[PDB]
Amino acid sequence: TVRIVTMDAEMEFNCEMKWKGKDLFDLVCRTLGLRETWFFGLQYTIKDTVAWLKMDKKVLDHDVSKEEPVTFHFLAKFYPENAEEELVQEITQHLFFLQVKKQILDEKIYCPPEASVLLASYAVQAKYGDYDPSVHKRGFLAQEELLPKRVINLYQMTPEMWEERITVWYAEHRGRARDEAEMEYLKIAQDLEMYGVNYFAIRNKKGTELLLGVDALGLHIYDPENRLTPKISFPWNEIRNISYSDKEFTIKPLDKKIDVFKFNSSKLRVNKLILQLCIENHDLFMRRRKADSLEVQQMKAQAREEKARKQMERQ
Amino acid sequence: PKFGTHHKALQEIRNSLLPFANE
Repeated sequence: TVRIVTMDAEMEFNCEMKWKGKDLFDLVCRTLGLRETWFFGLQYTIKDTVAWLKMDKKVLDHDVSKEEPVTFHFLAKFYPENAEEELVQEITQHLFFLQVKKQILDEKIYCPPEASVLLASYAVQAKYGDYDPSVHKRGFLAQEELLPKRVINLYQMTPEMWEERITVWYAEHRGRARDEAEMEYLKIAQDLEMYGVNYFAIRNKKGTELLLGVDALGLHIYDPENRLTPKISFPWNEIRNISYSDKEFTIKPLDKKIDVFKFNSSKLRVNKLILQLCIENHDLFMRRRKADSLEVQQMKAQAREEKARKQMERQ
Repeated sequence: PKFGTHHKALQEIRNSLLPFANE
């Protein structure tokens, strides 16, 4: 018995014994009606280690616990550069909105205080629809989790004062349907420095502890105390080659004036994950810079028909 | 630019919060 946890739902599947990661993943995506499968994965945690279900491996053969309800979390593994230009289906847009809002509220990704207020105002518009002073009276947001605790702890303001500031901006969002408000939330969130960045502990050749960030834009090297501003960045289209051999990675820039960057990473399983994230992020970087495939063109036409079908019922 | 068309609102929010900073 396999339990699948999405950002807003829990499903149970009667998984076959001789089934591989691909079979379970495809079933989940079909059940959800999700066609942009390339962004997503099935994640699990064992003995303090985050891992993804391998598509070419048997589900039961994985290092996951042999607990009665074998559980995976369906989550986005890859992120678009501009969600407003790339995410086609409403289901995909909504799952990204939920996941990213959770990363902001639980402080997985940093957010300046002013952005947390503006983001909360779009989350309120998405959840409640248009602000209406007859309905949304003072105290209507008292039970909502609106801001990261880090932000609340930086100011001498009451919950009512935070609600008032959020409500001012919520009132400015009149006219945004749920999908429009959730997409405006993603448009703000996707410009945060930590958005979509996968961090890994590495060392340079002199032993200096650093972090590698793998993201939709390229590769980035950080001092461990500052995950916001890379010391050096290598955009995907500026990398000539990435080599890996015996725990050592080498990033070779296309620009000869930029030095080759070598670093080490201690865990083989993590190194395989770093390489997988490099290959697929580089592939997605190239794909979004070329004209839509016929499959994407048709997916957009179908999403347009679905949006117009739902709009006819409301009007 | 960072935060696209929301710079004006972000700066106004920054100004509204400033008097209450813990420091």
